[PDB]
Amino acid sequence: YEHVTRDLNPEDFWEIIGELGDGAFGKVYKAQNKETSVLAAAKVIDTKSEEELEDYMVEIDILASCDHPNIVKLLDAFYYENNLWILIEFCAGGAVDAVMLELERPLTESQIQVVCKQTLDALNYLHDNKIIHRDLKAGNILFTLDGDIKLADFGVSAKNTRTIQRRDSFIGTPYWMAPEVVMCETSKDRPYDYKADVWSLGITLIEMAEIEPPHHELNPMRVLLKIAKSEPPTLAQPSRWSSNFKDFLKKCLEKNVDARWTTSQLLQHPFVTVDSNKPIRELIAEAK
Amino acid sequence: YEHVTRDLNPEDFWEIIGELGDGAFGKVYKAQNKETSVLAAAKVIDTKSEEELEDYMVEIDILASCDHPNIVKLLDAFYYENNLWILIEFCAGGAVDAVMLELERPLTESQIQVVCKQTLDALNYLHDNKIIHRDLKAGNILFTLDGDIKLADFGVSAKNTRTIQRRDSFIGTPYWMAPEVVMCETSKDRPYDYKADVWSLGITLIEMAEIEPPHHELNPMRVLLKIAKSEPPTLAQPSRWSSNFKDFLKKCLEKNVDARWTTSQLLQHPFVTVDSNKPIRELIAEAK
Repeated sequence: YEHVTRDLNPEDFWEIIGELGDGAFGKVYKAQNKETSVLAAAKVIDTKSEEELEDYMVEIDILASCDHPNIVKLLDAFYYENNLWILIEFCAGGAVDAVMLELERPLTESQIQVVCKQTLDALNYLHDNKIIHRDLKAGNILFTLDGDIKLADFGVSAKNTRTIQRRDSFIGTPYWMAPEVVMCETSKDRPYDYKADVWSLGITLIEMAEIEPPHHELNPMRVLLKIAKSEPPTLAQPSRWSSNFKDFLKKCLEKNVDARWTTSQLLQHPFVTVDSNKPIRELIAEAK
Repeated sequence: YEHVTRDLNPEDFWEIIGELGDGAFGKVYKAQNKETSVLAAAKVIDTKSEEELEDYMVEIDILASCDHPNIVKLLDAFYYENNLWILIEFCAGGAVDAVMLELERPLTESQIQVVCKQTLDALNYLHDNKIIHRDLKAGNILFTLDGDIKLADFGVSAKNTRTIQRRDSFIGTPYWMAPEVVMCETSKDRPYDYKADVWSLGITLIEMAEIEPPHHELNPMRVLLKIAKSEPPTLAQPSRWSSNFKDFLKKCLEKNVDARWTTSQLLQHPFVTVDSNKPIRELIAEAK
């Protein structure tokens, strides 16, 4: 494909220094460029066949095509001896949840603020560019040396740019076109589907506030049913948090998908109006 | 792919007897099976490259996978010397508009009734099976020898079955899932997009009533803007048509996509409750 390297052993470019995580597709490794010494996250995915490469080409296309300071960048990809190697830029600090475990406590509200503004910038770009992350959560928000954050894992992301350019395409006079099609109000242009991510951002905020996400204590089999049954979740010890925090959540954690705010609307909120990552530079310095 | 034949000359199977239409992708031919003598519509599409075959694999997949009496069936497909051959079952009568031109008049209301019930059965199957035709119109509704109708041209159709099975797929406990995702109320499950076809059915009905579709007289450049500006179109000489005809249209030709009826709802309408195609067997007998 456009971004995958047929015929070259990637351990002739990149040396494994250790293991990092263990995402259930395969193993993931601390990698280092043999020439430049740039560090990278190496996903080695086993693939039975070559028809299986199509399964991963959306993560690859998303990463290769994204250009934002708060979204991980694709460095390099290889198909060699029935593995796909994906080499993603290496965020030195660790995953936001991996830190809460190391420190045995949740983020403070100012640390939540920085992640939430930085993570929201990410999402807004994605949504302006017709990508839905679809697996947002603390563990796929990553921390740089500099105390910034980069959003990662696009394994189950959706990218509607090719099906919009497919749908839009027509020839001849279109007397039969619906008025909604005519006014570019198909579901691909409309925000409805993209708003899954906003709800998640909500849960990720509570996750970061309380270490673990709502319903963490239930039988896993009951979690889905609980999300249906129950009103949107809230902070457990509400008195700990500001009224901006609590208001922000109400705009993310809203079941009437229409009522729920877009990212564009959300950037205008008083909770996310911050411009200094000191809070983080501190958290990450204490985890070193 | 699953349904295309690499390496065999299709004129060793199928003989060209004449030309039929001339769809702006290529030429289309009266074909006849050299062995069985079954007639077929042969689409010969020129293709510069092989990456271009992916462009047509949705028409092919739609036809191969559909099994309904009122949707044309795929007989055979071939890639040979930079052409795709698509061989579709041959509806002997002609296209519904091609008949109105031959006879120089529109269909009567009873002839419109049969097409509308038959065509609606088609659509309902499609929508139950997550396909949107997206180019419904008189000219892609075809007539058999027996005075039935089969719906054709899936060139710009959409099939959401693979992206629903892609989206639905998840692993681990999903604490972060939106409630709409959880209740299977993504845009792929919801009827909104599929309802483009219902509006079109509306215009196809007026087309069949008046020979040519609303706004046929305007500069083609103004048609889209007119569809936006204007209330939904109506029958020109309303006194000609029954109140069922007129009511049916109001349920198809409705700009508030929500208000507009599904096919499922529409099958329950008194306009479509017919069970004899005599009206058609007559129309097609007069065009022979």
